[PDB]
Amino acid sequence: LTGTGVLTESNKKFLPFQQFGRDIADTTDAVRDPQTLEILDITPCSFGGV
Amino acid sequence: YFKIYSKHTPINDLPQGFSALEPLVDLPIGINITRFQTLL
Repeated sequence: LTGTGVLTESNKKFLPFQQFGRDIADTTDAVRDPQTLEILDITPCSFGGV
Repeated sequence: YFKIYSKHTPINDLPQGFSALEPLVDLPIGINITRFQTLL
């Protein structure tokens, strides 16, 4: 899963079998570290029209 | 290919109300199952 974002460790209640989660757009919202039980939210890096 | 999903739950005839089953097992063993039996 290649991407870019602010990786924030997060309170999202993943069940033990759940490896990652999705937003309404079907984009990835959060992942589990493949070396740790920690769940990381993937917020998009800040954006805005100038 | 093969799966198990399950839940263990309290009761007071299979009841009304609602429940949700987590996976436990997921196997590419490719068994052509068409029949089964239970062990006590």
